[PDB]
Amino acid sequence: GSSGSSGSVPKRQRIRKLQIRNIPPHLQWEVLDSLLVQYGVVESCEQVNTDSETAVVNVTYSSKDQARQALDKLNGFQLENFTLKVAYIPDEMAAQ
Repeated sequence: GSSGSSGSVPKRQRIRKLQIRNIPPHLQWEVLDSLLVQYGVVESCEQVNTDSETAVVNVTYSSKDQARQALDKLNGFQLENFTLKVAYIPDEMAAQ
């Protein structure tokens, strides 16, 4: 878009949030974190509830490449007999 902005622009861009499900309620959080960062630089790890037994959380990496791997693996990373499922989360648009 044209250049018509003066000030400190926000940082709500490049948000390829990732959704992870099929997580074992036995594993310890302290463990999950490591698994995340291990892939790349997780900007933030938000919580989510898909109304399912297994635990669900949303991963937000800084770079796209880093995120690609995380999912590329987690998407099917078997953990405690629980095939972790990962899917690219859609961005927030000003439309239905």
